[PDB]
Amino acid sequence: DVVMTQTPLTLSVTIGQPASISCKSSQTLFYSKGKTYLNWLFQRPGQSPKRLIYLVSKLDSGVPDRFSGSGSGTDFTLKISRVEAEDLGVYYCLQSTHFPYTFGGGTKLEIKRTVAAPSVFIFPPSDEQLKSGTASVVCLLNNFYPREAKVQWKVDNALQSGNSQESVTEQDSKDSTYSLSSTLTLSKADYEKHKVYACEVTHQGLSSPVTKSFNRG
Amino acid sequence: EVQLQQSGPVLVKPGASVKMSCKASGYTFTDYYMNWVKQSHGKSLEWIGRVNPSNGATTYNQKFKGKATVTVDKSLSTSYMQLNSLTSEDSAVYFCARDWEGPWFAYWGQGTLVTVSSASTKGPSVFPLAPAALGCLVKDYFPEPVTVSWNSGALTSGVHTFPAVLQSSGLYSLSSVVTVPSSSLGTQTYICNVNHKPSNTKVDKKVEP
Amino acid sequence: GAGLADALTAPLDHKDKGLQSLTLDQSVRKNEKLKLAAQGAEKTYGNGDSLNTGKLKNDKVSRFDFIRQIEVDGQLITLESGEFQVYKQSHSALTAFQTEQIQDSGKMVAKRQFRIGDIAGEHTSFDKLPEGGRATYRGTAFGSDDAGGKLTYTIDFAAKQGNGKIEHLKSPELNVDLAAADIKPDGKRHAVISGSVLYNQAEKGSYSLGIFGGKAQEVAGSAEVKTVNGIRHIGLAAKQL
Repeated sequence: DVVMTQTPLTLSVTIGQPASISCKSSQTLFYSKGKTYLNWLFQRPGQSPKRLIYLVSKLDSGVPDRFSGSGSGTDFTLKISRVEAEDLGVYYCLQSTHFPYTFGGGTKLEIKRTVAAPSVFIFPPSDEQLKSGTASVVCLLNNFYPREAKVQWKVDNALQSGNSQESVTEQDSKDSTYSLSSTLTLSKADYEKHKVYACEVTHQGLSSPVTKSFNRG
Repeated sequence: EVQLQQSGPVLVKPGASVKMSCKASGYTFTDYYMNWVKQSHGKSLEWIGRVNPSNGATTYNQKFKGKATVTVDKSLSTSYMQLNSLTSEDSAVYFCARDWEGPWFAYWGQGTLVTVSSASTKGPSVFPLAPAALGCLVKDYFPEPVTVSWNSGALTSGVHTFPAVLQSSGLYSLSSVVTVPSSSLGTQTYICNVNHKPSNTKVDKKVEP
Repeated sequence: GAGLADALTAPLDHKDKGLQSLTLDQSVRKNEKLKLAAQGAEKTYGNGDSLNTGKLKNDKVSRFDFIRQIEVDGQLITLESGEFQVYKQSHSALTAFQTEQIQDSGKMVAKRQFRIGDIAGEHTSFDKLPEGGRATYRGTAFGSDDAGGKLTYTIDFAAKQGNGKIEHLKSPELNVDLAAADIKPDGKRHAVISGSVLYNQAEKGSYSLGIFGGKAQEVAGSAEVKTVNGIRHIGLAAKQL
């Protein structure tokens, strides 16, 4: 099968800068005179891919002219003249000259921006959940950059370990930030044993760690 | 307006089979080839095969020979793909996509999420995250996915619905949050609309102080 | 062979010889259906549907039987019949109708009329034309009962102007000159030319041509020639070497 070698795997670019993605095939994608079936696709997280470029260099309708495709034979290039915030996502090359059709491994375009500290919020378990016998305590870190962040849970000032899980959003298409949720899970029994619930957040945009906390009740 | 409407998410057991559908509207179905594509979580796309809807002729990626069968029903403007002898490696999103070789627009379906597991389907519990930030905790469901909207879709700005995490129980959980003006907490109503189609669980949860 | 049944049965395929598809807009009015038949096959089209020209032969007129119909309360009513003609180039194609029968104002009556349907293809952008040079196009001019006309056309891309000539149509008055005219952008900034036709230096109607192909390889369009028996329509298509 035709192997499509797509580079770089990740492209980190500041808004306004140009960007270039390369696709090399293991054999020529020339089909016949003037017909070389190389497509470029784009996919946002949790959504379907869309086509941006077909036949090496032809722009699909509904695609900004900042995008361009070039190349021939085994060597192809997608260029973005000036990256905008909404361009983040994964780009794929796709050859259709030879069966089986084959795809590059993808390039994830990430936006570089200035540091942004998280806004931190803590949520106690609801009474409804408590009746059920379990307590979920949630810590939200909202709209921060870069993605790296440390969340530390403390119960009655004791540091917790192995009873929390985190989730992080994909980079936002307008403001280029991330958000993060950390969930501490306790039995109802353990939750009622303790009084002070706190999450402590460390992040490059904070001059010192921030703690949000509540007292059960 | 053209749409490729795929069937809903499904849970299927290892060793069984699954058949999924792509219904095309807004154009003459038999005029364009239809492709099927696999995307394992976090992986690249993989082409499965292509069908000529006018006569049912098919071409396959040999990697899916004996795994995937693509068919059509012209009278229903629909293509189907069946996967057999399921394993956990078949858990993925599958897409239908119209012929993408030429200048004619390259439409995609919205995907079907297939989960291969012996675990039973379970709908979520939905708990409020009371306020500014507020949200809903969508806890203890299987399989993925769930959908969350706010105020039946009126409220979109500032919403973050987090990727689900698999808990040690084998059930998924996620939160959806929104930031709003603290002044509107007395007046404006905030409802999170949760849908888990595999269990037919629909919950509208009012979130208040 | 002529690939007429193929065209009526097969999906579009870009790997077929271009032009691979033509959108039927003028050829099938809203509220109507067009049924084409040839070589034991048939297909019914609505407004906006694609015709599979990729299966047809280039530089020739392909001919189908046609019926124009409307659906009235569940029943199909035939309004017109005749021959549907398709002329295919590599970046452009056009259709035409030779009516032979119309409704008898539940019966049909003989009536002959020739009209151009759709002219379409890979339109050349006015803003992406060659900056200079002179292109010569050679091809076909066809009208009622006559696909033997020869079209010659020349474009000067520096002056952005073109002119040409129709020859060898059996009706001598149709062998008009296509007078010098400017290339202009249309609504979608497609490169188009519209001008008069002349016979013995006398004005005798008009012509319009689109430019097609990324390198302005082709022209396609139509002419209207004024005669004492009415306006006569002529399909036009030509290509560079």
